[PDB]
Amino acid sequence: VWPPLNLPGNASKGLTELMNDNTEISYEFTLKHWKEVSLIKFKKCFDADAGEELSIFMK
Amino acid sequence: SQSLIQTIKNDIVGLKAGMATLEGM
Repeated sequence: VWPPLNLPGNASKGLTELMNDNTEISYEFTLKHWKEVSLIKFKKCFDADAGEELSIFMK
Repeated sequence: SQSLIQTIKNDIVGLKAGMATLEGM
């Protein structure tokens, strides 16, 4: 899915390759751009959770 | 002449993008 809630900035190429959910994103494609994305908010979480893996803080 | 509307649109959105970059700090 790679669901970013942003990129209103610059790229209609980003628009296409996002709205199609392009499973690939080329590096050479990236090198020709600046400020690709910043998922910057203060709202909620994404693809992660905390309070598990009992090994760490038991060691 | 009427192409200038989309020209200034994309240019000003690029400018707001630059403003975000400035917010980068």
